[PDB]
Amino acid sequence: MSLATVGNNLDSRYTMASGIRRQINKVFPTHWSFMLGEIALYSFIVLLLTGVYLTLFFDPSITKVIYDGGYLPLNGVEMSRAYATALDISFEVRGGLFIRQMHHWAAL
Amino acid sequence: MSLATVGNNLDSRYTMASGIRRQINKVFPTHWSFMLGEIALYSFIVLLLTGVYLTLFFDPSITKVIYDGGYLPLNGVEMSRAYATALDISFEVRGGLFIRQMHHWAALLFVVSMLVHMLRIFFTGAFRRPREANWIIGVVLIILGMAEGFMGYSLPDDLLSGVGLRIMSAIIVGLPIIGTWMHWLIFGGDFPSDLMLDRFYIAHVLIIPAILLGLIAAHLALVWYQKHTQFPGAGRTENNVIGIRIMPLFAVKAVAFGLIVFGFLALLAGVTTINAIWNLGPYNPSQVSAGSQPDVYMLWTDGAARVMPAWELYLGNYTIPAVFWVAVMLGILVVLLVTYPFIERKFTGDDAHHNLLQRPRDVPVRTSLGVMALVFYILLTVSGGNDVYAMQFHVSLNAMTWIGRIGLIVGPAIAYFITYRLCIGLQRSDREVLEHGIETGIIKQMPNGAFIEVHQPLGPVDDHGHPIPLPYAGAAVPKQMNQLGYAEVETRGGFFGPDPEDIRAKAKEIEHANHIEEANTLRALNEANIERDK
Amino acid sequence: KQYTTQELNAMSNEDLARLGTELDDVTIAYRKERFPIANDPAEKRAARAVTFWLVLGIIGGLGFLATYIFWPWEYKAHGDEGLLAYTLYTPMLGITSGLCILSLGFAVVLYVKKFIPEEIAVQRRHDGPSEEVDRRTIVALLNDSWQTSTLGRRKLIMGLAGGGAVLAGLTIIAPMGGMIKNPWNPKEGPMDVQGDGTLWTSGWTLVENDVKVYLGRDTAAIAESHTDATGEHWSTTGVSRLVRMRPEDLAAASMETVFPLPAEMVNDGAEYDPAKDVYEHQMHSVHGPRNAVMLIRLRTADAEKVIEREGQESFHYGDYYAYSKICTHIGCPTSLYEAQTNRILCPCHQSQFDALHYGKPVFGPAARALPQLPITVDEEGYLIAAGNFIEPLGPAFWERKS
Amino acid sequence: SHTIEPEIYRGVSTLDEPSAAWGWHGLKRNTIQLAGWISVLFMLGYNFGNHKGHVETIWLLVITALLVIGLLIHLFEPKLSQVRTITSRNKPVGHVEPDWTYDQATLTGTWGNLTDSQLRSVNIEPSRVAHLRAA
Amino acid sequence: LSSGKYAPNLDAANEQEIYQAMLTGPQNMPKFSDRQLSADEKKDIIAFIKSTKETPSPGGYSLGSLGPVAEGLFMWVFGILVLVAAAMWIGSRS
Ligand code: HEM
Ligand code: HEM
Ligand code: HEM
Ligand code: HEM
Ligand SMILES: CC(C)=CCC/C(C)=C/C=C/C(C)=C/C=C/C(C)=C/C=C/C=C(C)/C=C/C=C(C)/C=C/C=C(\C)CCC=C(C)C
Ligand SMILES: C/C=C(C)/C=C\C=C\[C@H](OC)[C@@H](C)[C@@H](OC)[C@@H](C)CCc1oc2c(O)c(OC)cc(OC)c2c(=O)c1C
Repeated sequence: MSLATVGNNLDSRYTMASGIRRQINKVFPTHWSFMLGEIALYSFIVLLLTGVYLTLFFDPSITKVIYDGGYLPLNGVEMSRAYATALDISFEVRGGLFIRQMHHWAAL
Repeated sequence: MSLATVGNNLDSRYTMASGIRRQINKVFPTHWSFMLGEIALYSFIVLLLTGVYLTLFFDPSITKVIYDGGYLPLNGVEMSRAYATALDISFEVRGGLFIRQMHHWAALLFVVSMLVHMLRIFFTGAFRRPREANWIIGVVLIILGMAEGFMGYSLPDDLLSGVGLRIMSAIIVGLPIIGTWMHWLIFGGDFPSDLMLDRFYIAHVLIIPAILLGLIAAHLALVWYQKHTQFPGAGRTENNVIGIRIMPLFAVKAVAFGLIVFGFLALLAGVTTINAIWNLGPYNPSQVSAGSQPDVYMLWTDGAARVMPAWELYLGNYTIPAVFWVAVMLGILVVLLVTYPFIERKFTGDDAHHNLLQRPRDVPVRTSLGVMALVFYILLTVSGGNDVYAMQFHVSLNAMTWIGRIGLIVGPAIAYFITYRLCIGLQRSDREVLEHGIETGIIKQMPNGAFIEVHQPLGPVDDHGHPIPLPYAGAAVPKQMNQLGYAEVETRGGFFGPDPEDIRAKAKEIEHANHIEEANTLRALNEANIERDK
Repeated sequence: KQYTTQELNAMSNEDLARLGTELDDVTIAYRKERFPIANDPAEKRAARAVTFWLVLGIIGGLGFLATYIFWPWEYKAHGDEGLLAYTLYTPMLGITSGLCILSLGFAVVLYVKKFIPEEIAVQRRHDGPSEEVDRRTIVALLNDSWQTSTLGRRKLIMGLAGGGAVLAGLTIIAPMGGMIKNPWNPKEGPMDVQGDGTLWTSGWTLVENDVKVYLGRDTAAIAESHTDATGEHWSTTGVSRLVRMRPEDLAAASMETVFPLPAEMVNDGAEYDPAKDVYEHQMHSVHGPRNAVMLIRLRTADAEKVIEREGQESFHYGDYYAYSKICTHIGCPTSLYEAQTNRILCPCHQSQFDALHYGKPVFGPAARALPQLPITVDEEGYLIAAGNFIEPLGPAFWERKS
Repeated sequence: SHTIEPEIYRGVSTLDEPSAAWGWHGLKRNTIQLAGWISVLFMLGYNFGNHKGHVETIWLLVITALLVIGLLIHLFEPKLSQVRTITSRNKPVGHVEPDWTYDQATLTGTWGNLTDSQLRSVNIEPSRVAHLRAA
Repeated sequence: LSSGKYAPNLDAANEQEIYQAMLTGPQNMPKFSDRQLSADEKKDIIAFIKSTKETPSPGGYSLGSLGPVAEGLFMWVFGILVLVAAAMWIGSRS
């Protein structure tokens, strides 16, 4: 396997070996409750990914508009663009409801 | 003040004394052109702060409204919420126009400072090993900054900016085999669309700034870790760094240069108009203006579209539009910029660990490639604004298009030739001084009537009086006598009168001693470096 | 070597500093004070230089805050009272703020450049490969971890784990297909005055739905501000953005921008209703992506020498011709009708179309002739679209024939 | 006179270009050839576009003609021989000029064999030099 | 425009000259009869032209209102040069 070359480049350019060796040997205690902070961290990661997704379909404007979209039990109703694009996430985007649901559950 | 308690608590809690001693003792080489990266940093910080200010007043929506704001010459006009809230930033917020123009001037400064910084890096050779990573991420940074400014000025939804978006859309549909689908993905539909301004807005304020900041962070961390390069000079080796420490000198100088940058942008932001969206009106697909052009850091792309001939393939049921080759050109020159260190290592065969820099005269192939690329980019940039040039200098438009076309071959070539020959000439001038000594400018006449010029040698001499020629050392050679200090003033005082002669004599003695010992320490360090090389 | 507390106490503060720098392989080669003479006149001379810019930093900051609070900042139009005061608000903001911040920066630069000592400091580098023991030992630890795991032996668990890894990656990124949209699926509902939302159509396709579509000129009208006891209201109820236009209107060598105006959205002439709200729909028509049409009237001397295209004979009506105002290069308006040369010029990349050679490009990066609209006049003598274009409008794309 | 000996780096000799050790010198003849030729092809392609005029064509074509004869003489170098004529009372190559001024100053060499009347005609009384001129 | 033609700066014209420019179609300018662009429309066009030619910019010097080219030519030449001067005032030479 070619790894001899790869490492040779990296270390030669960054004097890398001693630092990463100090890092890979770092000890961690393994009580179960010391996992709990990781849960928050991973939740936060999910929140960022799903959040950026939701920004691709959301219009934060308060300007009023008559709704015409996927959810027919609000067709002809006047609403702000924020509510309208939330509804369009929920019903016009394939998988959009799933992602908004995941974003909110991850917040909790 | 009881700083002892603060320091003791912090140290007892973090064990930080050694780690912080290491940072206040770090050394930086202090050539002037090592400040060109700093400008890009400071303008970026300005861009961040002024940007957040603008987001408190801006609505990025393509929903339409009838205008009823401050600027009366557009009241009663149907326009998007984006254009309306940009007008409200410009006219109904106190100091809003100031912060808008400061933001735009900071954008221009950010991009051009990245350009001239990259040119320092290129012409001095700071990209080569071990420092290629900073080159790749820096090319990425300049590209993302360009995209950022494009998306940024596309936001206010005026006529000119929307024509820019139209051109983007037209170029993305033209791509084989997938342009139509890419367009419908990016824009969510046909152009204009509902979510285009929302997607450009969140790309502009969140996504691209985040990548830009993360890569600036990685970039500065690598620059701090791999200590900075330096030019050759007395005492300077591959294995050291000569300059000033972080504490007190360099940190204060950085703060002060940052203040200068901030104040210069503040000034620009007041005394010169930029963009002026209220003259352009709102975007309409059926309108256009003669002075089109994108922003300056995009004019090269525009020029590439103007100089291209109308070369199209019909295959026959499918079509390759003429602008596809413009995309190919941009791809080629991006790839060649980002992969240049490996090109140079292929064709030079150099692969050593380099910590000293090269004066551009001493590496003439690179300097000539650089100037020829500078001329190719200049002619693309002037090809972009070629109709403004034509209007403003009484040149035919079509003449300017053909000037652009032919220039993009003959300009780079002539530039290569002239640059190469000037480089070799500067080398020869330096070698003249190291061979025969500084030409003082004094001409004496000897008893036989010979006019001889008096030379000052920089080294030993033979018994004939002729200098023993010194080897070139990659450093700057003094060319005139005043560089050695023979013009230095020897009176001392204010503009309107002298000091007392006691103080002046004492001060001149002290200054002479200073110069002698500075020369001595650099000479001793020079000898020590020879000894380290055995 | 280490130092006991007694030895560190025995030292002077400069000796401790020297030790401090040498612990990082830094050495101060040279360092000297700026003003060694005891009561130098030059030091007071330098202090006054620094205080000058600090005084102006204070003056500029206070002047900025005065300008920012009390200078009349609010908008004035031409001819208003206090126009000049308004035009200078932003200028004064910037010159005062620049005074302040630049003067502070200059004070600090001068202070460095003539009070803090000058020094040459030399730091030794530690770069290149590492010290070989660390290379051998890190490789030993990583190799130990891989061989320790025993995962290299188990090709099935490795293959399945990689397959599940890549498939989970697909599961993560698959919702990005909420952005994918078939460009050939039409827009929802029936066809609109902007078309069906595909790259084929436009508003002029409505002729195929048996709709009468006039050529309509833009009146550029704006909303009107009515005002009454219940407030002030900008309205558009009796206002037409697009109005029909007649063949007498354009002189020879005139050009008019016209848009599709279906007969249902007209509100002009003797059949004008002062409460017929049509401004919204006509605006929707003016903003159609490829709706704009360039309607030119040639001179008779020019029409005597106009060259027709196959199948586009009889698209014109007399001396009136009609082309798509969308450039065939990458989609700008082809607005510049050089009236004498009869060449339509695009201000984006300088393409030139010959209005006397069926719009064929004669210069620039365009390769296709401008599409041509068939037009005529109706029983009341208004210009109308006699048909649809026979080409796809706008720039080129991969799925286009010719 | 003294100067350091020559040396060569990557085929660039230090006399023709100093600093050959210090950086990328060179750019070989074949690659200048390739650049010129392929850019000449890109020049000729410009003629094919949709344009109707021919000021453009004549510009393109002379610039191609000049680039082409340039590339030709760059490939087939036309060296010429040193001339070996002797025109207008010049002297053959091996001649060694005296310093006429040193002769005039010291009355030797070309100013050696002056007569009594001639020395008298350059304001030197011949008694002043009779002892100093050689036997 | 093409081949050495150009739409001139409108600053030099007066109001009657603007009206007659529209009415007469001077050189390669398209004519605009009073049937095409009504009298009130031409009054409005003259109003816009003169109010834009007479008002000052609130944001400082207009740079001749040439848009991104001129604004670029100011920062990318002058603007970078003064900060290069500052970098040399704050740094060292060779
Ligand atoms: C999103 C928020 C947070 C994240 C991602 C996070 C993450 C972590 C992680 C991963 C650890 C180490 C492993 C562990 O102990 O679980 C840790 C430790 C710690 N956390 Fe947090 N935490 C968060 C919030 C908090 C809060 C709310 C507190 C207290 C008010 C806190 C205080 C601490 C302290 C003091 C430690 C050190 C514990 C130790 O060393 O044993 N953190 N955190
Ligand atoms: C970069 C980070 C984030 C982005 C880009 C983002 C984006 C968004 C967007 C666009 C919405 C639109 C409203 C909707 O979908 O209904 C939303 C809703 C929401 N966000 Fe975020 N978000 C981010 C981070 C967070 C974080 C860190 C939290 C919690 C601490 C959070 C909590 C919520 C909640 C609870 C909702 C409401 C969801 C719903 O009602 O459907 N978000 N977010
Ligand atoms: C998180 C950082 C940023 C935020 C929040 C931000 C925000 C904004 C917003 C909201 C606008 C809307 C138009 C206006 O109000 O005038 C704008 C304009 C603009 N932005 Fe940004 N921006 C950021 C970073 C940048 C960067 C890094 C650049 C350049 C590399 C940039 C270049 C521009 C430009 C050129 C404009 C047009 C200015 C104008 O409309 O006059 N921005 N910015
Ligand atoms: C916003 C973008 C950038 C910022 C903020 C930035 C910042 C800096 C700073 C402060 C330095 C050290 C001081 C100096 O040498 O001037 C530096 C050095 C460097 N820069 Fe950048 N830079 C940026 C973009 C680039 C680009 C575009 C390139 C090249 C393509 C690049 C390559 C380098 C390299 C190789 C060094 C190391 C110089 C040396 O070690 O001698 N950077 N950068
Ligand atoms: C910063 C910003 C904003 C932007 C930027 C962007 C980018 C990415 C850019 C880029 C750029 C670049 C990279 C560029 C480049 C360029 C180049 C390199 C070019 C080149 C060219 C070349 C050529 C044209 C060449 C030519 C040649 C020739 C012609 C030659 C000739 C020769 C001859 C004649 C011979 C001589 C000799 C004798 C005569 C003897
Ligand atoms: C990595 C990048 C990301 C994530 C995001 C954004 C990407 C941005 C692209 O660049 C990188 C983008 C600028 C570019 O894409 C080919 C196109 C707009 C084409 C450039 C472009 O613009 C023009 C323009 O704007 C105008 O305005 C008034 C006018 C123009 O002619 C008069 C042009 C023009 O002739 C061209 C070629």
